[PDB]
Amino acid sequence: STTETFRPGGGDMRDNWRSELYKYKVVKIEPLGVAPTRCKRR
Amino acid sequence: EQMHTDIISLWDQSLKPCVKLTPLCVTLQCTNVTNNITDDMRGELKNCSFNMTTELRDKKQKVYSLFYRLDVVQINNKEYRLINCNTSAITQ
Amino acid sequence: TLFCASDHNVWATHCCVPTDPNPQEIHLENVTEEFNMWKNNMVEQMHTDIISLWDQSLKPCVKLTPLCVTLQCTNVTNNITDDMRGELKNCSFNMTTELRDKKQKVYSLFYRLDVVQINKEYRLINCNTSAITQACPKVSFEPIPIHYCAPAGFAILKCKDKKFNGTGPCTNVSTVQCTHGIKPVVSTQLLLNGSLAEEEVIIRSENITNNAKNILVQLNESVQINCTRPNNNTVKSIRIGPGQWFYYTGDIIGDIRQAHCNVSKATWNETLGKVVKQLRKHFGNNTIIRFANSSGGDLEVTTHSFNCGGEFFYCNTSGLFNSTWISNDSITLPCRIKQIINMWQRIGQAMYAPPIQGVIRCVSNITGLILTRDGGSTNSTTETFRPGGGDMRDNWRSELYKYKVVKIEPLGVAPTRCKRRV
Amino acid sequence: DIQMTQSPSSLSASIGDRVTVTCRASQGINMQLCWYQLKPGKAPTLLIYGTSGLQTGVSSRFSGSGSGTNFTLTISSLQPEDVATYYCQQDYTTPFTFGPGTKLDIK
Amino acid sequence: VQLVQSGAEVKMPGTSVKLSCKTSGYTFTSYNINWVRQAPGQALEWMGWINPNNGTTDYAQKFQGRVTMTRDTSTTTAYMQLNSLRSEDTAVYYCARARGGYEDDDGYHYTGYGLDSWGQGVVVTVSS
Amino acid sequence: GFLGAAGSTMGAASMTLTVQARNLLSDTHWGIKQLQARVLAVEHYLRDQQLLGIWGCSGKLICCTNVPWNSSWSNRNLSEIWDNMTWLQWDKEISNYTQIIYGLLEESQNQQEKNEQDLLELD
Amino acid sequence: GFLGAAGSTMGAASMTLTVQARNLLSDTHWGIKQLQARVLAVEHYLRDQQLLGIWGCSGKLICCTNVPWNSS
Amino acid sequence: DTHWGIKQLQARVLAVEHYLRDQQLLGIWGCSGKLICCTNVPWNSS
Ligand SMILES: *[C@@H]1O[C@H](CO)[C@@H](O[C@@H]2O[C@H](CO)[C@@H](O[C@@H]3O[C@H](CO[C@H]4O[C@H](CO)[C@@H](O)[C@H](O)[C@@H]4O)[C@@H](O)[C@H](O[C@H]4O[C@H](CO)[C@@H](O)[C@H](O)[C@@H]4O)[C@@H]3O)[C@H](O)[C@H]2NC(C)=O)[C@H](O)[C@H]1NC(C)=O
Ligand SMILES: *[C@@H]1O[C@H](CO)[C@@H](O[C@@H]2O[C@H](CO)[C@@H](O)[C@H](O)[C@H]2NC(C)=O)[C@H](O)[C@H]1NC(C)=O
Ligand SMILES: *[C@@H]1O[C@H](CO)[C@@H](O[C@@H]2O[C@H](CO)[C@@H](O)[C@H](O)[C@H]2NC(C)=O)[C@H](O)[C@H]1NC(C)=O
Ligand SMILES: *[C@@H]1O[C@H](CO)[C@@H](O[C@@H]2O[C@H](CO)[C@@H](O)[C@H](O)[C@H]2NC(C)=O)[C@H](O)[C@H]1NC(C)=O
Ligand SMILES: *[C@@H]1O[C@H](CO)[C@@H](O[C@@H]2O[C@H](CO)[C@@H](O)[C@H](O)[C@H]2NC(C)=O)[C@H](O)[C@H]1NC(C)=O
Ligand SMILES: *[C@@H]1O[C@H](CO)[C@@H](O[C@@H]2O[C@H](CO)[C@@H](O)[C@H](O)[C@H]2NC(C)=O)[C@H](O)[C@H]1NC(C)=O
Ligand SMILES: *[C@@H]1O[C@H](CO)[C@@H](O[C@@H]2O[C@H](CO)[C@@H](O)[C@H](O)[C@H]2NC(C)=O)[C@H](O)[C@H]1NC(C)=O
Ligand SMILES: *[C@@H]1O[C@H](CO)[C@@H](O)[C@H](O)[C@H]1NC(C)=O
Ligand SMILES: *[C@@H]1O[C@H](CO)[C@@H](O)[C@H](O)[C@H]1NC(C)=O
Ligand SMILES: *[C@@H]1O[C@H](CO)[C@@H](O)[C@H](O)[C@H]1NC(C)=O
Ligand SMILES: *[C@@H]1O[C@H](CO)[C@@H](O)[C@H](O)[C@H]1NC(C)=O
Ligand SMILES: *[C@@H]1O[C@H](CO)[C@@H](O)[C@H](O)[C@H]1NC(C)=O
Ligand SMILES: *[C@@H]1O[C@H](CO)[C@@H](O)[C@H](O)[C@H]1NC(C)=O
Ligand SMILES: *[C@@H]1O[C@H](CO)[C@@H](O)[C@H](O)[C@H]1NC(C)=O
Ligand SMILES: *[C@@H]1O[C@H](CO)[C@@H](O)[C@H](O)[C@H]1NC(C)=O
Ligand SMILES: *[C@@H]1O[C@H](CO)[C@@H](O)[C@H](O)[C@H]1NC(C)=O
Ligand SMILES: *[C@@H]1O[C@H](CO)[C@@H](O)[C@H](O)[C@H]1NC(C)=O
Ligand SMILES: *[C@@H]1O[C@H](CO)[C@@H](O)[C@H](O)[C@H]1NC(C)=O
Ligand SMILES: *[C@@H]1O[C@H](CO)[C@@H](O)[C@H](O)[C@H]1NC(C)=O
Ligand SMILES: *[C@@H]1O[C@H](CO)[C@@H](O)[C@H](O)[C@H]1NC(C)=O
Ligand SMILES: *[C@@H]1O[C@H](CO)[C@@H](O)[C@H](O)[C@H]1NC(C)=O
Ligand SMILES: *[C@@H]1O[C@H](CO)[C@@H](O)[C@H](O)[C@H]1NC(C)=O
Ligand SMILES: *[C@@H]1O[C@H](CO)[C@@H](O)[C@H](O)[C@H]1NC(C)=O
Ligand SMILES: *[C@@H]1O[C@H](CO)[C@@H](O)[C@H](O)[C@H]1NC(C)=O
Ligand SMILES: *[C@@H]1O[C@H](CO)[C@@H](O)[C@H](O)[C@H]1NC(C)=O
Ligand SMILES: *[C@@H]1O[C@H](CO)[C@@H](O)[C@H](O)[C@H]1NC(C)=O
Ligand SMILES: *[C@@H]1O[C@H](CO)[C@@H](O)[C@H](O)[C@H]1NC(C)=O
Ligand SMILES: *[C@@H]1O[C@H](CO)[C@@H](O)[C@H](O)[C@H]1NC(C)=O
Repeated sequence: STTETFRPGGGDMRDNWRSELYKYKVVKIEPLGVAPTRCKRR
Repeated sequence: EQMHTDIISLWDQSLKPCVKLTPLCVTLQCTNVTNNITDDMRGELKNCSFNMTTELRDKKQKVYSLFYRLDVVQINNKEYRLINCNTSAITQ
Repeated sequence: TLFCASDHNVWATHCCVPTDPNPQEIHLENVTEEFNMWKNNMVEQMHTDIISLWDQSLKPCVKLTPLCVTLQCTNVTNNITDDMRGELKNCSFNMTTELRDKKQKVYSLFYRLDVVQINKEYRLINCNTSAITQACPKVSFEPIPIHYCAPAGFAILKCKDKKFNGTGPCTNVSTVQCTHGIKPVVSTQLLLNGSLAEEEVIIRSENITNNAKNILVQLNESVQINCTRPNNNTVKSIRIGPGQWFYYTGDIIGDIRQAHCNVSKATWNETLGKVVKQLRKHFGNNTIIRFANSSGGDLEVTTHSFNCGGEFFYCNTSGLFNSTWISNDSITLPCRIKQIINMWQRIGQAMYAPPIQGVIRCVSNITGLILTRDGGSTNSTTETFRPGGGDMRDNWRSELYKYKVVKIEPLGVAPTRCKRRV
Repeated sequence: DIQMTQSPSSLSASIGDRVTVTCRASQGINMQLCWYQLKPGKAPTLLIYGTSGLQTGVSSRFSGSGSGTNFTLTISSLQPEDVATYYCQQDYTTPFTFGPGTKLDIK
Repeated sequence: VQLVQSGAEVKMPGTSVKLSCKTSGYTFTSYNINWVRQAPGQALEWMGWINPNNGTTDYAQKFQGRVTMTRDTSTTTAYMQLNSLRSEDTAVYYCARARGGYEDDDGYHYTGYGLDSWGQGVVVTVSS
Repeated sequence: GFLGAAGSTMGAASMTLTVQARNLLSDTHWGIKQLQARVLAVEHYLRDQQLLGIWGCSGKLICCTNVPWNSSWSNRNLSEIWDNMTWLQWDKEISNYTQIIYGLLEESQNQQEKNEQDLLELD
Repeated sequence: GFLGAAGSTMGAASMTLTVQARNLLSDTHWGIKQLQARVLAVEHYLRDQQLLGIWGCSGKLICCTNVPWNSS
Repeated sequence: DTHWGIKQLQARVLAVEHYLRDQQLLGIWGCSGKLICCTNVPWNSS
């Protein structure tokens, strides 16, 4: 009929947290890298 | 996941040094609280009495207390036990 | 400090670190190194860490303090063969329930080795010494291969010389990060499921002429030993307190027969003769080598102790160490079983081994022996070797004998023809 | 539910013979078919638990074996005391079921 | 071990009967008690079983509604009540002990050993 | 500020290396977790410093070496890489060759040390 | 590989010093023991680096200095 | 003794962190590996 039924749910507390932490991500900084240049060691 | 884990830990540590209620898991004698009860609350509260321990090991004291029915289960003035007695100790 | 690694089991839970597939080793050409298995501290660490696992594993399990009560017991005389007469006691007591004001009468069977008479009234044997903890039935102590691995800055050197006896120079050595897997089987007189010698029986000792030292004998062939607890035991349980269950043997089905272990007689005789030949190399090929049983002491020392299916057996080896060597059928060793165990030669800290449902059978490989010489003097140049008692450390020393731990020291100096440039 | 049946109804044998009876289970019962002996005027007793292994006090003359559904009880040497109706039961599942018994007469 | 039954009587169709089985020699709460009926002729049939430790019961479909069971752990005895009788219920009722299984934190484990320690049998007849 | 140059081109971002470098060092259960975290930060720092030392770079934020650039690692122009690309993009572009390049850097320094064992100028 | 040069002569062994350097930096009671082991690895590493610093050999695997060799 | 062990680890880790912090600054300032280092920053009379 295309009628959808929605009900209250939850009980898994992690889902409550997810509503505040959704905008944050943790990353690790990786300071080394290499690239080509015209410099040569002498 | 970390927020969840740390929260579980706080609750478990915070209750760590608190009074244990193992001595409270005794058979209770309970009747209904019928004094000035509206219809919506009939059967919700019970008036229980029991023999509780005291500061000396050889003494006992009679205690009267009120409980919500969700916390108290009938064995079979009727006798009752706390709902948890068959699962775990209950820390105050 | 070494850490362990491995490929509801205590060992797997603790040695959570994974191991490499196809681990490599580096042969060190032209390196001669000196090893000493008797001064090896890998043994000491392994011993200490094992004790810790047991104590941690039992830490959260049901305490059985409430069961240290007076028991009323009679002998089981119903369908008991002569071999088992007096071994089982049928006991009853007034036990608590989850509610503090109620008691229940509990009936159970116990082995006599766990129960002592008070002055019939009996008590559990541990009541005058210490509290006892029930081992959790869902926690397995079944040994699995464990690999000991060095931390960065350290290396483990392995001795590959084929005849290496644990002491002195070794010329075929290599560097590894982790040891081979060692299965931590705990036993007394005979060593089970270890590695085998490749060329011959190898006899290792710290001081071979010192009667205060043991002898560790590594076999190059295994001897199969088949152990059983033949009756159908039924496990029952009661609640002691909120959330705490106790297990006990309710009833044994069938005529009661003793637990026992079998070894092929011919195989046992052949692998004993092999040991004798190697002993002659140290004591003389014109002397007489005799074997005899243990000298006496606590059950845990005088018998062959092992964990079979989770049950604890104490078998009489006098049927094995009974021969004189001068220049088909199986041997049956009767066994006894007990549930209250003081493990690791400690006083107190007892554990209760829950009963096991059904009939128990296991098959193990004898890979080595611990023997002692019976003192003596020149006399009539007959010497007797008896199964030794031994420390549990001896069981780990026998596998770790080829490994050494060293520290790497990167700085050094030497003369050359260069000078600081400016 | 699991139906249980037996074949040799009204079997008869001489004293000293070897006597066997069979029992069949629907579905399969994990080798947990027990056997009982019922004499008129008496409570039934247990002979065999599982498909093999005797109840204490039961004579060694009794034995048994089977497959997942096909089971047999044997008396190695029939005695005058073995006249009873024998029953088989599935201790495998919850709605424990007994099959019809089979009476044994002396020839 | 000993199990003792009582309550043999004559009932009229439409009434109820409550039978009892007293037990001794074993931990009362450790073994499930089964009731088995022996109709005249016919065959033995299982009616149901009560777990004496927590009151869990399980009934044969034929008797659902009709049969209830209870336990007394102060006085170590078990009871069975058949709620509405008919002449078809004339039978010898037996009390029997399962000799295997145990409870745990994870629920009940049944090991499969058979029924032992049978009671004497109680005759109940239903006729006028 | 810290990571302010993350969206900048490699050329522009190479001028902020110092600010990034400065941000690398800055209840039993809880105490162990925190020690775990602090020790690891130190170990990672030291591993990067050791690699630079092995490659012959010490005390430098920008260090030149003798390893030729392979067109198979990345076939791009200097103007393309330095002016129209960021370091995040570059890191992804050549992540496949990180270990190859590192292996070569070590080999180059070892040859340099061998050449320095000569007292002869090697001209 | 690591320590493969252990049986080599000093001259030949010195050809592969990097391999020996790059391999130096790789339940409450268990956790504490492991932290102690990690800390010592770091402290020993740093001690050796400090000496190279003091002697003026920082950053080098092979360093020439002016201290003469004593025949004794 | 768990508490003693943690306090000692606290102290050792911290000593390492301070050491490295100062070494990093010498690196940043171009004075790595030296006890005495000349720079290009003029001294201010203020
Ligand atoms: C020396 O080395 C030998 C060989 O490794 C050891 O023998 C083994 O011992 C273990 C532990 O007792 C046995 O493990 C048990 O196996 C049962 C299944 O057996 C069947 O299936 C296997 C399939 O591999 C066949 O090989 C075997 O012949 C049978 O057909 C399991 O049912 C057991 O489970 C128990 O524990 C679980 C825990 O989760 C419970 O849930 C179960 O209910 C039950 O209690 C268990 O896993 C193993 O089978 C033995 N191997 C052999 C070949 O017999 C010796 O023990 C060792 N000696 C010493 C002294 O340690
Ligand atoms: C719970 O039960 C107690 C015991 O009967 C009640 O306390 C008594 O109350 C009467 C008045 O109705 C007094 O005269 C008695 O002296 C009290 N006895 C004691 C021992 O305190 C109590 O009021 C009941 N509580 C509720 C909510 O009904
Ligand atoms: C007990 O000893 C037997 C040999 O007598 C071991 O079984 C052999 O193991 C080797 C391993 O290289 C296999 O190549 C053989 O095929 C196995 N033989 C047989 C007949 O299977 C057995 O593994 C030993 N048991 C233990 C626990 O060590
Ligand atoms: C140990 O060996 C004995 C025999 O010495 C085995 O007992 C026999 O088992 C057979 C069945 O295989 C019976 O027919 C015999 O009557 C038994 N003999 C005796 C004296 O009882 C025993 O099973 C073996 N045990 C193990 C663990 O292998
Ligand atoms: C221990 O038990 C094993 C079986 O698990 C016995 O091995 C079998 O022995 C028979 C002869 O009696 C052979 O026909 C089988 O092929 C063997 N099976 C296997 C897998 O090897 C073994 O002999 C028993 N050992 C002892 C000492 O009694
Ligand atoms: C102990 O009980 C088990 C049943 O739990 C008996 O096992 C049966 O043994 C026969 C004989 O080999 C097998 O054919 C059956 O398959 C077994 N039952 C099962 C569940 O498969 C066992 O014989 C009993 N043992 C003793 C000595 O009492
Ligand atoms: C264990 O001891 C109890 C008694 O403490 C025994 O129980 C008795 O069993 C007989 C029949 O075997 C009954 O007639 C008695 O009435 C029972 N007494 C009680 C107090 O219940 C039990 O049989 C003994 N078990 C064994 C194997 O010896
Ligand atoms: C308490 O309320 C219940 C409601 O179902 C009633 O059946 C019970 O008899 C009452 N008890 C008392 C002591 O009033
Ligand atoms: C308290 O204990 C006495 C026995 O000393 C008993 O008679 C009484 O009923 C108990 N009262 C309660 C409320 O449990
Ligand atoms: C404890 O009692 C409650 C009563 O509502 C029951 O639902 C629960 O299953 C019981 N738990 C145990 C372990 O007996
Ligand atoms: C139980 O065994 C002991 C063994 O020392 C014996 O003295 C005692 O008389 C036996 N008791 C019975 C009832 O057989
Ligand atoms: C259990 O308690 C009763 C009194 O209720 C006493 O007569 C009996 O002897 C006690 N039994 C045991 C084994 O302690
Ligand atoms: C405990 O009792 C046994 C048996 O009488 C005795 O041998 C043992 O020495 C006693 N233990 C202690 C600590 O007294
Ligand atoms: C070392 O290994 C070689 C094979 O690679 C073997 O020929 C040699 O005999 C071994 N040396 C010793 C002392 O075993
Ligand atoms: C064997 O032990 C002796 C000491 O009893 C020792 O001198 C010798 O080096 C050891 N090794 C071998 C291979 O003999
Ligand atoms: C064990 O050593 C003896 C030495 O006499 C040899 O005859 C036998 O074949 C060896 N066994 C194995 C499995 O290598
Ligand atoms: C070996 O034991 C003898 C005792 O018979 C002792 O005199 C000798 O010193 C011991 N050997 C060593 C190396 O200690
Ligand atoms: C026996 O001992 C002598 C030394 O007295 C030794 O030379 C010989 O090899 C040994 N073995 C045999 C089989 O003679
Ligand atoms: C050793 O055997 C003798 C019989 O020759 C026996 O009297 C003694 O008790 C046995 N030793 C042990 C510890 O059982
Ligand atoms: C071992 O068996 C012998 C057989 O003569 C017996 O005398 C001895 O007491 C038994 N020892 C043990 C510890 O079972
Ligand atoms: C040792 O062997 C003799 C036969 O030479 C035998 O009489 C004696 O009983 C055996 N000892 C044991 C403990 O079996
Ligand atoms: C071992 O078997 C041989 C036969 O192959 C026999 O001559 C010898 O006497 C037996 N061993 C013992 C200790 O009797
Ligand atoms: C973003 O791109 C624009 C292009 O006009 C450039 O001017 C700006 O500096 C860039 N942002 C950063 C952080 O480099
Ligand atoms: C690197 O350059 C060589 C030619 O010097 C070429 O063979 C190789 O394929 C290039 N790239 C890689 C990833 O090997
Ligand atoms: C190599 O590059 C391909 C894309 O061309 C990618 O799918 C693969 O995962 C990369 N391998 C590694 C080790 O980065
Ligand atoms: C061991 O000595 C031989 C002598 O010819 C030499 O060729 C070989 O390289 C040496 N091994 C090592 C690791 O240097
Ligand atoms: C070092 O050389 C000096 C002479 O310059 C000499 O006196 C001294 O004994 C030598 N050795 C040592 C260890 O000082
Ligand atoms: C440094 O010198 C300049 C003049 O060249 C002066 O303006 C500035 O205030 C001085 N620095 C400080 C901290 O006063």
